Amino acid sequence: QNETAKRELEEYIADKKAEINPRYRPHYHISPPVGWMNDPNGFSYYKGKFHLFYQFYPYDSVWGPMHWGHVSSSNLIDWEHLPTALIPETEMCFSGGAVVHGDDLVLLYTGRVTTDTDPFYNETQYLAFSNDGVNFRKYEGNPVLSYVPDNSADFRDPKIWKFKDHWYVVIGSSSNKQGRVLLYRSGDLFNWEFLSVLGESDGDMGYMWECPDLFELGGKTIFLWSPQGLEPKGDRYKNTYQTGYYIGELDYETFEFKTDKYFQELDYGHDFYATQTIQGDGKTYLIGWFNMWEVPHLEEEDGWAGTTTLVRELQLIGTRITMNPLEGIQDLRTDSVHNGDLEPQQAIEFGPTAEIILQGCLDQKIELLIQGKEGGLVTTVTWDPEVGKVIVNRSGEVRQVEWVPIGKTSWRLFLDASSLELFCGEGEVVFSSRIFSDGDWVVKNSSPQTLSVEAYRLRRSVPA
Repeated sequence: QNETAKRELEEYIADKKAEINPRYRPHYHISPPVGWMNDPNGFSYYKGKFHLFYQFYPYDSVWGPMHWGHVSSSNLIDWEHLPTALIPETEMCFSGGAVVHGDDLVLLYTGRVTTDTDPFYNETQYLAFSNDGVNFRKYEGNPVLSYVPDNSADFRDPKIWKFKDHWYVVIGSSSNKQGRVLLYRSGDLFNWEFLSVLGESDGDMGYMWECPDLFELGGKTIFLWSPQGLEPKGDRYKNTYQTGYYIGELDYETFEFKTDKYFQELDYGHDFYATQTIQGDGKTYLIGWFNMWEVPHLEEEDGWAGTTTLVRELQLIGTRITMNPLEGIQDLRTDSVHNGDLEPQQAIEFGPTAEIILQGCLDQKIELLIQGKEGGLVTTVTWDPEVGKVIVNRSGEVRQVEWVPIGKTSWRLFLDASSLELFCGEGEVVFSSRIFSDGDWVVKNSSPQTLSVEAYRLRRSVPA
């Protein structure tokens, strides 16, 4: 590591931390200590802890030369900051994955370097190793993988896993303005063999395919990724860019991903993009970036931007990937704020944090009005039985979807200082949206019916 570049960053973070306006800072979602966060990177389990990295620009609350930020956790709820894992050099440290080989946590990340020809950048895959979970050194002969079909300038966001005697990687690319995902494998992490174009836009699925992922869930192969360039279609794909999946089967002999190419959005909210997953103890865990490209970030003027989502557990129920908060998120609960009937026009007061489990009759409208104790911007969460939709209206911008309950008809709602996560039913319908208002959360029953409501305040689990 360049010790001057390192120490200069450590003390820049240390100094700048007191200038961060705390008003929108999350209590129990990972935020950068200062400046800008996007895509989570290198989700991994190493010497008894979960590690997560993230696309990080230290010096401003907007995007810039890409670093990898770094946190760890014992329980996927409480997270502590570590020193910055990767600093840009000739290459910007773009998104990537992590695996444990032996004594080492290995990072596989995209290096973007500048050029003088129309693209003006090229992307190749770089390696870095740590033996202590803290210090990361780049491989002397980076990049290890440069070959991309049709010499596409786009070649990024590797996700690496081990299956038998090979490491496999899926990587995002484009060709002729059509998004695609590439599959490679290696016996040794340094030498990579191109296997196949695992998928490609037939014209309707966008021009670039970011943050790909591939894993087994409910006996099927999931292909999960963040396509760019879908057009809004009725209620769907209204965010700048999308995150969603195909269901199929990866054949490890032909390297074909057999699928009907039926696309589903994972999260129906305003501010969900770019995921990581990890598997252990028979569970599959997912986390995403809790923000969106090319839209206002109300926290930006406060000297920082972006959080992670809660970690979700995944299941495949019929054709739907369900998301639920961790089995032990209940440990965040401090004060019991409400239990039992919440009459029409009755409200509950929290601090900056809330967990609300509510039930109503689905034959009648359900509506919560969420706003700061000192007033300001409103978010409404609505069940409209006339159209059979859950509707999240964030300061006038609507996200909505048809809801057919799998089983449970209750909702579980998490508020943080500037965020909302609504888990409908058994997790088949989830909305993640950044929300901003003036002061501690007040939630009012706008329904024409009494609701049953179990509500808590939640303690902090992440740094300030």
